[PDB]
Amino acid sequence: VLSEGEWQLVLHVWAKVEADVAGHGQDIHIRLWKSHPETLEKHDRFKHLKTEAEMKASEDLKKHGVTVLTALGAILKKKGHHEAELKPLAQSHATKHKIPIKYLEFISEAIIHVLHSRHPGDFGADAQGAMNKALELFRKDIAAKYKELGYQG
Ligand code: HEM
Repeated sequence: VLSEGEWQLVLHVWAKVEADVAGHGQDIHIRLWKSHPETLEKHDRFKHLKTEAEMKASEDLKKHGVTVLTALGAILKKKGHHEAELKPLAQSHATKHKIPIKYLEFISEAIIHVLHSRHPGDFGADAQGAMNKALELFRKDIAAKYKELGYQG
């Protein structure tokens, strides 16, 4: 569990994300796919995007990033009290999309990279550690739900 101070650092940087959710979501996807191209294979639509400029020009991808960050933001704002929000996400990611926990590690890395790239003055070592803990809690709780659903992930 995170301390109150750690949650405040998480939500402080999250407020910066909320100034441009769409742009952050695009950058996170592009960073994830560049670092781990196998993840781009899970999007039947997005996997045919060939260049960074094509990725930025995709309204579908931009909309998807807002959907992703809206879901993650709603979870983070619960400060760990997120079972109701997390359960449907685990259901779809385990049973329909088949997303292994390691891919959630990859997107967590991309999130931290983009947040530090855009907001270094609000995302130093302490805030990075807090965000790392919050995303680790998210992944640990998702992994438990995966197992409950019969998916080892
Ligand atoms: C922070 C982690 C993530 C969050 C909050 C998140 C959230 C979402 C949401 C809200 C949706 C739409 C509703 C649904 O189907 O559940 C979605 C769909 C989907 N997600 Fe994720 N997701 C995450 C990570 C990933 C990763 C790492 C992958 C693949 C490597 C992935 C693959 C997909 C796919 C294939 C879909 C359905 C196709 C689409 O709607 O674009 N997700 N995700």
